[PDB]
Amino acid sequence: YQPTPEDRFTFGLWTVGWQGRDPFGDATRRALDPVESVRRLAELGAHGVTFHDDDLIPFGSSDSEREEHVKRFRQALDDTGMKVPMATTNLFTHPVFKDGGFTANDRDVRRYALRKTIRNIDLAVELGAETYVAWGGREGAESGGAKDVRDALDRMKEAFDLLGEYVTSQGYDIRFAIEPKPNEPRGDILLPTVGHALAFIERLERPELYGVNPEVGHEQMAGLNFPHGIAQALWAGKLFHIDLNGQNGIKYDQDLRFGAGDLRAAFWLVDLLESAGYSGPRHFDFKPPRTEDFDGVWASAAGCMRNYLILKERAAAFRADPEVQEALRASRLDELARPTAADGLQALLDDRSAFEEFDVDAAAARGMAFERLDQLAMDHLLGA
Amino acid sequence: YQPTPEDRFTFGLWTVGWQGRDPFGDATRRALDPVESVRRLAELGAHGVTFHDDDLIPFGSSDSEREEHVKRFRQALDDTGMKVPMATTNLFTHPVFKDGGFTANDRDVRRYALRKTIRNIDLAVELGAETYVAWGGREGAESGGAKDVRDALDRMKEAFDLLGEYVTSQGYDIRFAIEPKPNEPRGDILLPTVGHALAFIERLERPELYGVNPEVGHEQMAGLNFPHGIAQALWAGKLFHIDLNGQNGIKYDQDLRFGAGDLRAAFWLVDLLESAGYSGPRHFDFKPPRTEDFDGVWASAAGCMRNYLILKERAAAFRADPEVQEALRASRLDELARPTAADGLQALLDDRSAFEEFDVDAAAARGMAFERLDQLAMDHLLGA
Amino acid sequence: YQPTPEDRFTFGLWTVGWQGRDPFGDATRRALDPVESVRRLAELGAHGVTFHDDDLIPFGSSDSEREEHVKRFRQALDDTGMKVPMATTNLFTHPVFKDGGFTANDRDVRRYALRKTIRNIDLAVELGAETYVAWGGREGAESGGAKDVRDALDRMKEAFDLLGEYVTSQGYDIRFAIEPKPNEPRGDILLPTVGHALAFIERLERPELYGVNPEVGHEQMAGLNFPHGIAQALWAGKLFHIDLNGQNGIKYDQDLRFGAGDLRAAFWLVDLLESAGYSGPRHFDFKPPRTEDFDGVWASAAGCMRNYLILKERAAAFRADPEVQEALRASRLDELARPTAADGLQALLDDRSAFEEFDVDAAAARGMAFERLDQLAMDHLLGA
Amino acid sequence: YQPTPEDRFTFGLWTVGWQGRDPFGDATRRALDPVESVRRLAELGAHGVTFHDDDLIPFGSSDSEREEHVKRFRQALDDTGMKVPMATTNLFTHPVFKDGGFTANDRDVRRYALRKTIRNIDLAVELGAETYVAWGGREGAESGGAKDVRDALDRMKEAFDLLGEYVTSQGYDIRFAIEPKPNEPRGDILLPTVGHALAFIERLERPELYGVNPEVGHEQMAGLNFPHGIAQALWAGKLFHIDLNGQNGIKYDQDLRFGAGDLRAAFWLVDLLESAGYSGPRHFDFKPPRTEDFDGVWASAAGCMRNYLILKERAAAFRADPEVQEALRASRLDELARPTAADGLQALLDDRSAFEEFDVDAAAARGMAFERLDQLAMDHLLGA
Ligand SMILES: [Mg+2]
Ligand SMILES: [Mg+2]
Ligand SMILES: [Mg+2]
Ligand SMILES: [Mg+2]
Ligand SMILES: [Mg+2]
Ligand SMILES: [Mg+2]
Ligand SMILES: [Mg+2]
Ligand SMILES: [Mg+2]
Repeated sequence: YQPTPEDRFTFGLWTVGWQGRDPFGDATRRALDPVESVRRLAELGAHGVTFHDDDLIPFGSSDSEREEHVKRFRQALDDTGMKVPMATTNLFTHPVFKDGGFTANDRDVRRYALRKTIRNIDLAVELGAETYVAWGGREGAESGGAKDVRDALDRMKEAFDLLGEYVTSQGYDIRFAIEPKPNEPRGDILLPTVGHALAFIERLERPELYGVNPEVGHEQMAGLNFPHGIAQALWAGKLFHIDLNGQNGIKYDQDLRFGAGDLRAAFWLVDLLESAGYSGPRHFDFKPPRTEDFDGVWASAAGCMRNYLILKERAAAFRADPEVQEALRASRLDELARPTAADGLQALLDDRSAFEEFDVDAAAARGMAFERLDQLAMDHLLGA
Repeated sequence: YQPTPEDRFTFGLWTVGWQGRDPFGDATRRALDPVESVRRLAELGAHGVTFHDDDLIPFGSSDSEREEHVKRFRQALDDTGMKVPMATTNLFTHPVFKDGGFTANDRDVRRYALRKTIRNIDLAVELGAETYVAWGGREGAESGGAKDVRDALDRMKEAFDLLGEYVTSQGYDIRFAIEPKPNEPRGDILLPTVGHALAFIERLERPELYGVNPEVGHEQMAGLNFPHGIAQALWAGKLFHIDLNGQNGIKYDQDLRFGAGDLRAAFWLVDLLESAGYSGPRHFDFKPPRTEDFDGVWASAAGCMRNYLILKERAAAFRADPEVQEALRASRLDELARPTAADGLQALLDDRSAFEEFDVDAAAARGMAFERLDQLAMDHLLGA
Repeated sequence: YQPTPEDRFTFGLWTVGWQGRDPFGDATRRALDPVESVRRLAELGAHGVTFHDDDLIPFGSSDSEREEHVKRFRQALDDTGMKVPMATTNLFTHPVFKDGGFTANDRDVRRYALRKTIRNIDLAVELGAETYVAWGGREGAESGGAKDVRDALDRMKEAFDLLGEYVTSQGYDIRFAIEPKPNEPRGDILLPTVGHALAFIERLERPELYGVNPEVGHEQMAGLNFPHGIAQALWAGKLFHIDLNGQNGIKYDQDLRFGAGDLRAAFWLVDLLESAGYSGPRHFDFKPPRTEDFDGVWASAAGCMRNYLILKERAAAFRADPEVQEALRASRLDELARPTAADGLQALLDDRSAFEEFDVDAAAARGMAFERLDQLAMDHLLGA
Repeated sequence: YQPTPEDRFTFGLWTVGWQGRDPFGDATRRALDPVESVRRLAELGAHGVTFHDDDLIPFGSSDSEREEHVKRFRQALDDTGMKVPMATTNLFTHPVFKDGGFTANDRDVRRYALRKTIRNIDLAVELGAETYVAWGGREGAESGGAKDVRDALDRMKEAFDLLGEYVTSQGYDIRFAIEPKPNEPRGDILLPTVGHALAFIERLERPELYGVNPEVGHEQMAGLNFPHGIAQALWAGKLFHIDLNGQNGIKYDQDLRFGAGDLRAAFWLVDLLESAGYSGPRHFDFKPPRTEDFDGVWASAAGCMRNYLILKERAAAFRADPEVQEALRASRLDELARPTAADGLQALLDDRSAFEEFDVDAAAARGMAFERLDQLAMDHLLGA
């Protein structure tokens, strides 16, 4: 189960680089030099890395220091063959963003947030990134009167529209992906789920430039079915990028390694991505637990990729099995794929087999055979 | 705090009529005659009633029996002055719908589901309803392989598109509202939140005909902020109808009377509906607990309206208070309403006050004053 | 992976017999004759069956009808070799129990609840049951003023104390197990978790007669770690019985087949039960989904046992693996088993290696190696 | 609604002193000198302060520095009249505690954890504290194999037993209170709820020395009813201390000011504490949101006390109202307080009115009148 760069596994600098500071504890690990992270991830079989601006260039750095940091980074990429498919902006760590970036109540903060983003879009394009992610982690509220959400949505739309105008005017080939999260660090975060983000995109001036970057653990923080949500994003043509990790239910954002947390959900996610032919990066946004030393960090990162690859093999075996194909027909998955009324409205209304002469009791008595199908799925997942 | 029909409070027949059967217990109350419910609700100050087809006309009724039931209903409406602003279809109780109506795997069930709906749209228009609600309570799955969600979304779109074609072809003045719910009675339900429903509407052929009918308790079953979600629906121009009730957190759908459950959320909801000038019905989808006799049913229904009216008075007092208006300015709610960059992109990029000379430490040191504002809100809610 | 009666798998009559009525839908399956259920479960490899009084003897049955029903049941047990290890009382379905049985506000209902229980304890002993379960599903409240919980706990204690006096006075060899649940069908249920039930037992007059009967899905309805809770019950010597099923997170009680829901939790549960040598029944309290016909019911029941047996094999392989044993030592599980201060308090206080000369930075730098251990656990679960 | 020191409101140094570092952001406020916090809280009407060792004496401080810090603290207490009713140990911030203190897998860490605690018990007694709190925030796991929970419970018991031996041997008048939390910062924390902590205490060698210190938001992080849990702790005689704050549902630990979050739960909590005559401190463990400057910190702290006092007045008015007293009788709260069978077991068995001649249908038809009672409670809460 060995990864190759052709599997398109990517990692954020801030994942393996997380020093282990949590709300109640100090860091347990020294900081990693981004150049060291690039080399070590390349040795494990990764395809590329991602970054927030502030991960790569320390906040407040001089232009000269900024040049030096980018140059050393670019050399490690050249030395390893690693790519940078995605970048993003840190609009959440600095105290100035304590009430948000794009939807801060203070107008001068919103303007600064936009300028900070634009500078990193330029860098992202220079380094080859094809997706620019936005996680509005500070966009929200702890109390009801602090944020008029209609006004905040106007400001969020205004910011994204200005970014679309900028990339169009520069001629950049880059698309945006909004990353939803329901809460943490704000009591409630705006655009809390994949559905809310998808809905918001349709009100932007250039909707074609915007998709979603869903994260396993975030949708599970609302108790939602992550494969279902990904299916709706694919149906809408908006799955531009994805963040893979694990989460044990409705609690703080754990960012466990992929495969941890809800294992069956991970199986059904991989089944869907592979069946739909998703071609983008398989990005891991995870934190190696602070219990670990650096050997544990790399073991956790390796496990992310390993578990994707085991699940890929088991999902493929499931769909290839003639006994499963026959169970899918027994459960009428084939009929769900057929139109309800390709004959048209008037035909349906005149069809007495659809109402006047329909035997509801005979249809009702038919079992769906779903438990047999699901146990075949379980057997395949477990290799039994 | 006495309701009048001008407050536009409405109730479903199935609310005060709930007999108290739950997953673990038999009914505790006899069935109510819909004509009795109309008379009693009119005496309490309600404006109108809503219904599922099967609430009004028993399933399997003959055409003649159907005529008789509608006539007796219409007479109670004439006798009381009660209106019927909304109607809906029962696509969840009968065993035939056990895998869904619009997205059942069996094609003949989907066709029957559509014909059953169309028949009740005709009745709805005859009785004056201006909104037709769809709650796809059986649309979903307990297991991953049972439902290909992309195919199910194609079938859901196909059904709603056919309904839009029908109402257009008949010339009816009626709009559709989708009611989201995350789970129960299915393990996961399709279009689980307001955001997912809003996103789905934008892919229909005639999006103008479709909005949402959110329910307090349903969004709270995903741990989401209901006023925030309603703000996004209003921003999108899609809040066609609303279902008011109470819910204590993430658990089974309790359908408590409005004001019960999360009281502060109820305050912020009423503040928003009144400030935005929402003009539709204030519909209660609640269940009087099965501990109650019929006196308790009417006391619970009365409490729904009473609590809306107390919260309305307190929210109005909050917004009218000069001390609150001054706190809103101190927290820069006025600046959140102003454009970030009405001067345009090029101006922003050339503005050195927005980045090069912005003092982040001075902006960061400014308190938001949100706790003082929220305690003023609390004081107003509690009458202190 | 074929079950034998020596695996001690048991099923409640009400599980495979569930007709599929849920809050929003009618039954989808005909009722099963308990004699048919006993025969079919015996053919699948089950060891025994359990029952509520009202599952076996219809409520209101005459004494003569009661005799006939017990006789036919006993004959199926004799014909199949099936045992009845556990029984329980239905104190939740009938409307009289709408505010509880043992803690109903009405004193005459509490007295009836006790008499109904006592009658079935006699029957339970006659049929050989060694554990009597109590699930107080109606003991609780939807509102704060309806139930003084201190008074309700006095009444709960009074009821259980009287039952202990009864079984002692009759000389019966039977022990009680309390089954906790946090909510549903009441808004909040008394003794909501394993911890609360354990705490309550220590205040009874004869604590030795009482243990717990935890259920996978119930503890997961509070977001709690079920293996952890079972570990505390075993530590207390109180795990008298267990209910196995599956649950997808914090929502209504799904009662999925065992292995469904949180698969990793199921693995860690089986690892614990087998390592601790739990010797009681492996009882499944599950509902075959209402989508299923009777073939699906038996397929779901079979899957319960199958999944226990696959997980048993994988957990045994995990603990037998020398590479895992070495990882357990690397993570110092061996040191967690050793006393902290068997040398005593005075020794510890005089030990300068424990404080004055302890190198906190050297201890802090040691990795715990937990991610490597967990990936070995994952590899074993998946057969990789 | 002005607080006095006789209302026994207390605050932890770490509450108003929280600098605003969260998982995703830097501090927004400078550190507060504990002497300044004591003076400012005394001016607001507080009765006292609490502390972790590391809040008062910086970790690694020399003995001489330790003396100086305690002396300056003691002078502010003398100058203000503030008391120190409770103290606790920080066994969670330093990296050495990354796998726990009392239940760390490393034996030398467990020994250090005990020595660190003992040193602060001595200081606590010197400063007058009557309760010593333990929050085992690092006691737990992110993965199943990392912690054998039976062994960890043996180590937890061993630690608490040694602390009881120490305080007995020194002759100290101090009692212990365990503070439960279900998760955060560990994926699952041992003794996750009030019930689990109560159960664990009964296995200690000197149970009389140990109670609980429940926290509003922690029990609500498991979706549990906090007043119910407090009622069970009072019933057990174990409510030694309480932590008051607010929490919006099942998510990260928000530590909002008291009254925020679930307002009705706060009303029912205050009703219970006052009715039961709880005489200990009303301690606030809350965090002023990081959006706030120092004026906002003190406004948030003031709001904690204000909201307790408003709720106290409304709960007293509720219980004093003759119309409520009559509703309580109508709902048979008086009968819930009466014994079920003070006549004894034999009497109950011979009483044909309890079973043979009991009219279940007549009892079942009686309404409980709970909705009328609850609306009277709502009316009183809102001042209507
Ligand atoms: Mg995350
Ligand atoms: Mg992410
Ligand atoms: Mg509902
Ligand atoms: Mg509704
Ligand atoms: Mg259950
Ligand atoms: Mg059970
Ligand atoms: Mg807390
Ligand atoms: Mg606390």
